[PDB]
Parts: sequence; C-alpha cells; structure tokens
Amino acid sequence: MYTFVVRDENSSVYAEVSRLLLATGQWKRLRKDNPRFNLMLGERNRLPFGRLGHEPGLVQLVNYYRGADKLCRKASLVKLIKTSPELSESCTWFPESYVIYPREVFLAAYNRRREGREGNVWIAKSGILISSEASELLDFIDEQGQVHVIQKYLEKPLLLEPGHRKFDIRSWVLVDHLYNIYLYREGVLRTSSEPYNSANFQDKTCHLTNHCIQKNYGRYEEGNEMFFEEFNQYLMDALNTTLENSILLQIKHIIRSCLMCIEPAISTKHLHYQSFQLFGFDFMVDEELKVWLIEVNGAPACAQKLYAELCQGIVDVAISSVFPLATSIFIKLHHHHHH
Amino acid sequence: REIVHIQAGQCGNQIGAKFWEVISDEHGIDPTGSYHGDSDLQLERINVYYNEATGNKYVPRAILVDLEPGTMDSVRSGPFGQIFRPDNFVFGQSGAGNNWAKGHYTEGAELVDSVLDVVRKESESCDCLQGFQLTHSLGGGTGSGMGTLLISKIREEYPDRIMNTFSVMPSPKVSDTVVEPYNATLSVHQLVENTDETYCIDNEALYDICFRTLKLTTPTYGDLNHLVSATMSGVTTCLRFPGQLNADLRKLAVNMVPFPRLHFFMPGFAPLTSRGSQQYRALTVPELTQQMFDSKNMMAACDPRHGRYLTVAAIFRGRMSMKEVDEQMLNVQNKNSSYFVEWIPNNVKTAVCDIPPRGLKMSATFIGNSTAIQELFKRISEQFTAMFRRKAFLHWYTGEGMDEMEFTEAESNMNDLVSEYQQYQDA
Amino acid sequence: MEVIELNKCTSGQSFEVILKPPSDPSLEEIQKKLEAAEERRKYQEAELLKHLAE
Amino acid sequence: MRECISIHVGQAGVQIGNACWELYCLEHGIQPDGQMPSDKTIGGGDDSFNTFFSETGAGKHVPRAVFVDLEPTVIDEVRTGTYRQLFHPEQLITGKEDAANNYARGHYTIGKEIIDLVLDRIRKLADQCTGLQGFLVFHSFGGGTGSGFTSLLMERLSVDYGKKSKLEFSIYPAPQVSTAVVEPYNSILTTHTTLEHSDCAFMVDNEAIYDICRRNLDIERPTYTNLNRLISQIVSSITASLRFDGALNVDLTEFQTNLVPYPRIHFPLATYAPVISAEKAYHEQLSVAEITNACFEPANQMVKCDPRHGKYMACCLLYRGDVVPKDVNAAIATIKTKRSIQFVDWCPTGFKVGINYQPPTVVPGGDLAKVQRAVCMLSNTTAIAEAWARLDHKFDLMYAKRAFVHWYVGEGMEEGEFSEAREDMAALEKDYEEVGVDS
Ligand SMILES: Nc1nc2c(ncn2[C@@H]2O[C@H](COP(=O)(O)OP(=O)(O)OP(=O)(O)O)[C@@H](O)[C@H]2O)c(=O)[nH]1
Ligand SMILES: Nc1ncnc2c1ncn2[C@@H]1O[C@H](COP(=O)(O)OP(=O)(O)CP(=O)(O)O)[C@@H](O)[C@H]1O
Ligand SMILES: COc1cc(-c2nccc3[nH]c(-c4ccc5cc[nH]c5c4)nc23)cc(OC)c1OC
Ligand SMILES: Nc1nc2c(ncn2[C@@H]2O[C@H](COP(=O)(O)OP(=O)(O)O)[C@@H](O)[C@H]2O)c(=O)[nH]1
Ligand SMILES: [Ca+2]
Ligand SMILES: [Mg+2]
Ligand SMILES: [Mg+2]
Ligand SMILES: [Mg+2]
Repeated sequence: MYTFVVRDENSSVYAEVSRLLLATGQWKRLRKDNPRFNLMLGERNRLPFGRLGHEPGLVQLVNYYRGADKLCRKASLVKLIKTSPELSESCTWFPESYVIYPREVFLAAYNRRREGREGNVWIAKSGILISSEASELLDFIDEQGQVHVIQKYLEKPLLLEPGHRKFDIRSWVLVDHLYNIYLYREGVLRTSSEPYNSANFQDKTCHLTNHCIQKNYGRYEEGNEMFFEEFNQYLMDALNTTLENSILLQIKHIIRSCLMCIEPAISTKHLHYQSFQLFGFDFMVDEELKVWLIEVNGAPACAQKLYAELCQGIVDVAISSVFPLATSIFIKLHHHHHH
Repeated sequence: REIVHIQAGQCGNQIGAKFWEVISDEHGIDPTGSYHGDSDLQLERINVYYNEATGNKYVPRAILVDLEPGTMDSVRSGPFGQIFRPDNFVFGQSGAGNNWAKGHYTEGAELVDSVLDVVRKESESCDCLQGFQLTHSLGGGTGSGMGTLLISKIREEYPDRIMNTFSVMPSPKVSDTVVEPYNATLSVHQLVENTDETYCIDNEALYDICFRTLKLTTPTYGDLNHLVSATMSGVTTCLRFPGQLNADLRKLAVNMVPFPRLHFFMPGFAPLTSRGSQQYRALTVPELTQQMFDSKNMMAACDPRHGRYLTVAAIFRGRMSMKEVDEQMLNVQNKNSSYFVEWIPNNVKTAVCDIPPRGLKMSATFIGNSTAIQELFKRISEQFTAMFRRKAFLHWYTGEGMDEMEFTEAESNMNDLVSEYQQYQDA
Repeated sequence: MEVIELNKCTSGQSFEVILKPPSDPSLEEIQKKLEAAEERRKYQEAELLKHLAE
Repeated sequence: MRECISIHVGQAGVQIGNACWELYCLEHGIQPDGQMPSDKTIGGGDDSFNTFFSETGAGKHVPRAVFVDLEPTVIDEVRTGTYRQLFHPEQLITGKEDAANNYARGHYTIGKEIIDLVLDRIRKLADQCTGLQGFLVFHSFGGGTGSGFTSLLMERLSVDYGKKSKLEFSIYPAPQVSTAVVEPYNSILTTHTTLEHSDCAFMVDNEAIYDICRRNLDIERPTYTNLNRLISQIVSSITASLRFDGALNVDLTEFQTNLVPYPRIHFPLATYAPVISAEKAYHEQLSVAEITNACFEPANQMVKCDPRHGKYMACCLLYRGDVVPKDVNAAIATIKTKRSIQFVDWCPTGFKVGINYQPPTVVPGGDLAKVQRAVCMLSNTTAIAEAWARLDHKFDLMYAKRAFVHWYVGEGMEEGEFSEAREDMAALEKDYEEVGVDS
C-alpha cells in the first residue's frame, strides 16, 4: 500500500494519474500537507524540494525535476543553449535568439541582416509581436514589462496542403528517476486553419498555432490536431518520405541533446529523493524539412485522445518502476557513439 | 530521581499491592525486602521506587491510605505485605461508603493531614524527588474523594513536582453502586486541574479483555488487576531500568501533553495474557507492534479509529532487533498516518528495554494521548446526566454539605473537556 | 588556474587556487530580561496558590 | 600562539566533547593521564598544540575546556571515565535537574541559577591565557540545556569577551535519534537568540551522520558512540589548523574571513571523505581525485542538501595524509568541468586549500578504517538553508495550534518570543534565497 499527495489540482495529466493510482487498489491519497507520502504530485511554483527525502521509512518520489525550469523558460533556454558547450552558439537546430530586458549584439544582428540584403523578421517572448524593423520590436518590449527574447521568425515554414497552413509539432517526453529519456510514441500537430500569409503578419491566426488562439477553426481536422499516422501518410504522398526519416530523427536528436546537457545539474541519481518529469517539446519544421526547437514546457497538457494512454505510461514507467505493485508506448532515447 | 507512591482506597490498595508484587519480582526483592537477583542492572535505578534500609534492604517508597481498616489489613496479610513500612499505613475507621463527599470534604479531611506527614517524611529523604504516583479508583469514595483531595494538597506543598495517577474508571459491567458516575465526574474535574499525567484504566475495557479475548466467562477483580499490574509495570519500565533513554516524569509530560488539560492517556499492552496461563510462543516484533496498537489491547474502552493520536509512547521489552522495532514502528505511522495529527510532527517515540517481564520473552506497552478518550468521558457524562436530571441519589451528598451547583460545575467542566478533545480531532 | 600564496612547512602546505575572478545587549539588559521572566513565574505561581486558597 | 577555550553544553555537547578530546590526545600523543612525552618544554610553551592544552609544572597537559550540563549523569561519566585525570574538577560543572527538553527552562528558570558560576569557571581558564582569541561551543539544538543555556551563555560571553571570536558546533535534530517532540521549538528559539553572538557555526544534522554510519560503516543502528566518533573526525579536521603548524585558518578570525562574507550567513557546510569501515577486508585506497570528487556528493555532507541549486560564497579544502598541490589542482580542474559549482558574482571562484601530511587518526577499536588521505570541505553555500526550511515548517505546523507552548510560557517565557524567533528565521531564509537564487 503506497501513499501520495496531490498539490496541483489544475493538472489534467496528473488528475488522470491520481485516478489510475487509486484504481489500482494499492495507492492511497493523503491530505495535501501530510508529509508521510511515497509520491508527490507537486505544485508548479516554489515546490518545496528541500523538504523531500527526510522521512525515515519512506522512499519519496516527485513528479518534477528541480532545476528543469532553466530549460522551460524562454530567456533561460537561450542562455543555456548559448553558454553550454554541448549546444554552443553554433547550434544548428535553435533559431537565432537574443535576451533583452526592458542588446548591442541583437542590434548588430539585424544591422548585418537587413543591410546585408537578406530576410529579417523576428518574434517576441514572455501576446507577442512579429515585425521586420527592430524599432517596433524593442518598443513593445519596454511596454510589456518582462524579460523577452528576440527570435528569428521562420519565414519559410513547411506548409500543409490543402490550405497553405502552418503548424507546430508537440512531443511528450518522460524522464524517469534513472534519467531514462522516453519519447512518447504519439505526437500531435497543432495546426493553423488559415493560409500562411507572408504579406501581412498582423493576421495572428495563420502565424501563431496555439490551440487557444485558434478559436475558421476545425475545417481540415478536428480540434486542429493532426496526428502522426495521417501526417506520416501525407509526407509519403506529398513528399515521398516518412515522418521518422525526415523529422523524427532530428526531434530525437534535439530531445536527447537538451536533456543530456542539463543532466549533471538536475539528476537525482544519488539524491535523498527521486525525480521524474513529463516534458512537452514544441518543434517547427521548415520547407527544407529541417526541424527547429521552439520551446519546451515543464507542465504540458496532453491531447484529449492520448490522455488515457500517456498517463498510463507515466504510471508504469515513472511510478511503478520505483513503487512496484503486486509493446511499450515510449521510445527510449540513447546513443553511444565512440570517438 | 525518586518517586513517592500512594495507594488510596480498596481498588487503589489492591492494584497498588499487586504492582509492588510484580516490580519487586522484576528487581529481585523478596517479601522480606532483601535483594536476591542475578543482575546488578536491577539495582541501578532501584532507588526510584525503593528506599535503602538497615541491612542493605529495600523498602518501597509507598504510602497506603484508606478510610476503612480492613482492606489495608488484607494488604499486610498479602504475599508482599511485610515489605511495606509500618508507619506508612495510614487508615481511619469510618469508611467512605462510596461517597465522594465523605472522602473529599468530611471523613477524608480528618485523615488527610496524617497522610501528608508521611508524604513529607518520605519526600525529605529523597535526593532529587521528581514527583508522585497515585493508584485509586474514581467510582468509590476514598480513592476518588480523598485521593483527589490528597492530590490538591500535595500540589499545594510540591507545586513544581510531577503528579501522576493510575485512575480506574467505573463501568456498569463491573459496578458496585449506582453513584459511581457521580464520584467519577467529580473526580475527573479534579484530575483535569491537578495532575500532569493520568493513565485511564477503564474497568469496562478490562472486563471486555478478560471476557472476549482471554476467554474468561466470570472475571474476578483478580483477573482485572492482572491486566492492570502488567500495564503499570510496562509504563514504569523506563523509570525502573537503565536504558538508552534516561527518561523521567517531567520529560514524559513535556513530550506527551501538548495542551495542559489533555493529559489523559490510553494504556495498552501486548501480548494479552491470562493469569497463570503459560505463553509458549514468543510474539515477533511485527506481532507486538500490531497488537499493541489494536483496540482489543487498550485498557480504555475507546476506539482509536474514532479519534486521532496527539502523541504516542511505546515501550518494548525483551531481546529483539532495534532495527526491526524502528521499521515496524515507522510502518504503523506510515500506513496509518491519518490517525496521527499532522500538526505534531514525529509524535511517536519508542523505547526498548532488554529485560522482559516475568513469564514473557517479549512484550510491548502502549501509551497513547488520543482524542478518542472523549468516548470514555462522554459515557460517564451520559450516566451522570441520566440521574442528575432527576437529582437522583443526591441526598447522600447534600447530607455531607455539598450543593447541587458543585455537581453542575463538575458536569460542565467534563463536557468542556470532551469538546476540547473534539476541537483537536477536527483540527 | 593560478596557484597563489603557496606556503610550505614540514607539517604540510596551504595555498589558494583561483579559477575565475568576481564580477549587542548589555549585562543589565540581560539581567532585566531574566528577572522579568522570573516575575511572570512567581505571578503565575501566586495565582495557583490564590486559587488553591479559594 | 593564541589560546582557544572549548565549551561543551548539555548531553550532546558533552559527549561529543569527550570524543573530540580523546581524538585530540591521540593526534598529539597525550596519554589519558595528561603526560606528553614528545613535549620537551616541561611546564609551559607556546607551541601550536598549546592553543588547546595548558601545561602544569608536573608536565601534565590539560584541555582548555569546560563541560556544563544542568543534570549530572553525563558529566559524571567524564568524572569517572578513561580521561578522569585529564580535566580539573572545576572544569566539569553540573546541576541536579535538567531543562526537560524545554528551552525556557534552560534559558530562564534553571539557567539563571548557574550562569554566574559557569562564567566564573570560564574566567579561570581565560586568566591562564596570554592572548585568548575566542571560544568553541558544542551543543545540540533540540535539548533544553543545549538550546536554552547555550544562548544565555553566548549572550554573556559577548558582554564579558567583546572582541573574542565565538564558533559553534551545533547538532541539528533528526527524528531517527531525537529525544523530544518540541525540538523544532528549541532549535528556532536558540538560533534566534544566538545568531548575533556567533561568528561561525558548523551544523551537523544527526540524520546525515546516521545515514553515513549505516551506509559506509555498515552499522544497522548507530549509537551515540558511532555518531560522535565520526563527528570528532570532522571537528578535528576543522580545528587541525589551530593545533598544528600551517598557514591557513591559523586563528578563529580567519574562519570568519575565509568562510563568512556576511554575518548572518555564517553556517558553512562540511563534507567529509572517505568514510571507510574497519570491518572492510579488501579496501582500495581512494586517490586525491576520488576523495575530492566525493566532497560534492550530498551523501557525504554533514547536512543533506543540494549545493547545485544554491550558490557558493567560499570553499575550503582541508586535506590530511598523502596529498600534494599538483594532484589537488588537477582534481579541481576535472571536477569543475563536471560539477555544478556556481559562486555569487561578488566572490571569486576559487578554493582555499590546506594540507597536513599526517593521515587522519582513528580511535583504536573504532569503526573507521585507516586511510592514506582524507579531506574535509568547508563550503558556505546557500543550499544549507534547506535545513532551515525543513525546521521552520515543522515549527509552523505545531505553533499554529500553540501545541506545547504552555510549557514555555509556564517557565516565564512569553508567547511573543516564539513569533519573534520565527520571524527572524523567516528573515534568515529570505537572505539565503536572495543571495543564492537567480530570478
Ligand atoms: N550527534 C549526537 N547528538 C546527541 C547526543 N546526545 C544527545 N543528542 C542530540 O541532542 C538533541 C538534544 O538532546 P540533548 O543534547 O541530550 O539534551 P540537553 O542539551 O542535555 O538538554 P536537557 O536534557 O533537556 O536539559 C537530540 O536531537 C539528541 O538526538 C550525542 O551524543 N551525539
Ligand atoms: N522562430 C519562430 N518562427 C516561426 N514561428 C514561431 C517561432 N517562434 C514561435 N513561433 C510560433 O508561435 C507559436 C507558439 O509558440 P510559443 O512557444 O512561443 O507559445 P506557447 O508558449 O504558448 C507554446 P506551449 O505553451 O503549448 O508550450 C508557434 O506555433 C509558432 O507558430
Ligand atoms: C518511552 O517511555 C517512557 C519515556 C520517558 C521519557 N523519559 C525521558 C525523555 C522522554 N521523552 C519522551 C518522549 C515521549 C513521547 C514523544 C513523542 C515525540 N517525542 C517524544 C519523546 N519520553 C521520555 C519516561 C517514561 O516514564 C516516565 C516512559 O515510560 C512511560
Ligand atoms: N480494577 C479494579 N477495580 C476495582 C477493584 N476494587 C474496586 N474497584 C472499582 O472501584 C470502584 C469502587 O471503588 P473502591 O476502591 O471500592 O472505593 P474506595 O475504597 O472507597 O475508594 C468500583 O467502580 C469498582 O469497580 C479492584 O480490585 N480492581
Ligand atoms: Ca611544552
Ligand atoms: Mg510556454
Ligand atoms: Mg469497594
Ligand atoms: Mg540532558
């Protein structure tokens, strides 16, 4: 009989994990401030990591990796990628980005771009702004009042037909207490329902692919959610390639690169408590079938049809591996090249 | 750190004499008072309960009190009656007639100063007196009425010493008189104000254990007192034997009593054994741990699952693995965490004593400060109100000078104590 | 990796290696606090004796 | 040569003092009767070991130490133990009834009855000093004496010895070995009153020592003897620079200079390696690189916490045994590339290293094996504040319902002191986050 507490009532994924654990007949939910738990489904902010691992007689596990936030925040990600030699400023799969607070390095980037006779249109961070002249860009940063990064807006995205539409790929990644990196079988493609209009960036619906900002909506697929089998079938018919060869190979390389970089900082291998965490990686693919990393979310929400399967995978892979009870949906990412 | 023991009334002297019988055997003292044990570990803390007499003999620091002479003569007639000091026998000739007013206000008042002179005599010969323990019942007149008057007067002379009681609660299943709810309610009001720790020994629970568990169809008082004796020996094990803990009465009270009025403990013992019945199979540490927490092993007729544990003290006796004890004790708290208040972290303390009690290789004693003890006080209050609403049997008490308003106040204070337990059960 | 201030003796050595550069109450008050707590004790004790007197 | 006086308060401070002074005698060659055959200057001297030992005309070396307990059972074992003749009877001070795990009883009720005597005995040791530098105070957080009396003593020492440094060795409460449910109360109360009066405090979490004894010494249920002998090794590592020849941490003032850049953040984290069992048959002696890398494993720390999620303000490496600077620097270079070591921006990223060539000494019959090299790291990291968060949270749970508070008010303490102490701890936590956490 294992015990757990719930401290993020707004988590749809771990609400489903709570139901799955109780339905096993071998897990019991305690009051939220009961310290005698085996598992903590913790809050999103100021989680008391310092209080874990000090209960004699209890192996304790938590659904969050302390320090993983420096991957899951816009400004911190650019800092991590540019300063970590494992990734470097020469990193090929991250768009050119610059941290600016309300830089002479970013100003010298557009100064070489637009005055160099090339494309130049970027994006904001944290409502966003897509502009070609930096004057509008920086002016909005000071009006907003938060740290922002200026990132190259992929002017040449891969456009799904029929529709000339834009789109982003969401990958769910589970990292267990042993720091196994598990890529969930099922991704999802959040889609834009409007024709990508390079002429007018004020049209927010054909440039931003957030499921919320798409609120026109649902013409081509339900909920603007295209999944891997159909998208694989599309690239086969349209582009004579597969999802695995043209996209997923890069995605698996980016996921492993990011998490292997921060592993020494966040691993709980020899810690008095243990950590797992579910991540949400968001990718962009251009028309050259090159995959770009846009951001990664530390508390993602699943797709409706995939909730039952992914949350069941979290239990088997992350929770029952530590707390055992009385073909796999994940792809374990590992690579050992000798050089 | 010496303790002064006092037994008052029939029940107090009967369980008191049998307590001295049990621990004298544990420490190797014969009825004459000579030491004939095999280990010097029995004498390391012998001074807590015994004085050293001429001839290197050990005399209990015990005072025997009653308003009736007969029961104290039976004590002197008892197997270990000659061990006690003759000047510590303080008795009247009236008898209290199961009347709290007679014990507290009239007959007992005549004798109480004589008892305090023996208490003073015994305390003056103490290097560092820690406090007093009283054995008595609450249903009669002497141990109830005169015992609580004795407690009040002792607190007046020794206000910084610990006051400890083993108080036997009345039950209709083992009932001598209809006025026992009156005597108990008036006594509980006193104990709430003037004791630091009270072990609630419920005659209802003692009977139920003898009948349902020990398979005794007709339990004598001797059967009931066999459970009381084993329990009293258990809860005093730390005081009487050297161990890793150097515990005393005040440190126990500080750790067990989060609020001054909530100092009534549920005692528990495992394994439950019948008198004379031999135990061939020793319990394991998991068995001891689950029995000592079982409701069937509680000496107070309360359901622990109906309340929450504020604090718990557990005492293991015998040769066993401290690792296994720690694991089993942690297992009980971790698997039953809902029944321990979360606002008192780490509220369970465990001690292990290498010397087991007589006739057992392994044993465990439970001491719980649980809010479920309100069930015991609710039951006494209900039996009190059933008669007080018609002022039934009150003339026995108004003939000794008491007024009905004193009954109302005692009833009110105990209902207040019940509501105070309820407040922390929901907190 | 600059090794600074290397001092050596027959008992051992000590040094500094730098990787990167940067970027009361008086006696009377105590006696007053202790005496104020004893006064609260003797008041609380006097209330008990007054209560016992009643 | 500047003398140091050791003060041991309560059971924990006394018993740890016993094991420390036993280790000191073995390290310096002083026998239980106090003689030191290697000391050729009979009756006096200004050697490094004279910082902790005075000398009689009979050549007997006497610890500059006072033992205080409000109850006599513990110190009586010192009066009758192996080192009975080592201490003058005036160095051992006992009452008759203790503080009963009550800070208020140790600080106010009982402490006021004995302090003037304790200060008088301390003055006797101070008067035999030609240049006293300060005090080393050993005590527990959880005990009534270790918390209540120590804070009272620290206040008076500031008055009587205004310019003297005061260092603490503090035992942080752990349920695995604790004696009282109110130890979170006593810990916050004593830290609040002592904070301004301590220049440097080395916290030892009994939980960390307990687990190290279980994991690395293969002891199923560690006793106080197992814990205190391991604590003494760490304490000896920290004080060795005061008792032996060297250039680093030669006086108590240097501990504050090297480890404590800000006054209130004066709790350095100690990490020790290697801890190897005597019962281990085949052993592979660990190199300079392996013991230095072990300093950054939380399992070897005196307080369980994660320095990767805090910031460093100072780092000292105290080696004993076969260690040369070349290997230290090579080990540091390798470690810096693989470990998460971030200093604050107003501190240089550097390690202060001290090396004593004599390997650590072990008590005959002890649990620790002899090793050719050992190291104790003293780092001032904000990660130690995790221990404050754990303690303050347990404080909050009990105090919200005023559980056990009547025991303290009954001894003359006021309820306002609880909130005063807790509100100071809240400020201390804010200081640690401020310094160590980036936005
Ligand atoms: N590491 C270690 N901790 C100890 C030792 N003795 C006691 N403690 C710890 O110290 C804390 C408080 O207990 P004590 O120091 O014994 O109590 P005290 O200072 O004597 O104060 P009072 O007895 O209440 O007057 C507890 O957490 C104990 O676990 C010891 O020998 N070694
Ligand atoms: N360099 C870039 N180039 C082109 N489009 C970009 C872009 N960066 C962001 N976008 C667009 O913004 C949309 C949302 O991305 P972003 O990560 O900034 O918002 P978000 O934080 O709400 C994602 P989630 O919360 O689901 O993890 C993407 O779908 C993409 O179309
Ligand atoms: C275990 O049983 C006894 C112990 C003691 C005892 N002695 C000294 C310090 C003691 N702290 C404690 C103690 C008690 C409860 C809790 C809960 C959390 N932490 C605690 C510590 N109990 C102490 C005394 C006894 O009799 C007088 C005993 O028998 C009845
Ligand atoms: N357990 C137990 N209870 C007793 C014993 N003798 C009396 N009682 C109980 O005590 C109450 C009567 O009190 P008693 O001691 O006889 O009155 P007193 O002598 O005037 O104080 C009744 O509730 C009895 O059930 C005994 O030997 N053992
Ligand atoms: Ca000399
Ligand atoms: Mg986001
Ligand atoms: Mg009778
Ligand atoms: Mg003590």
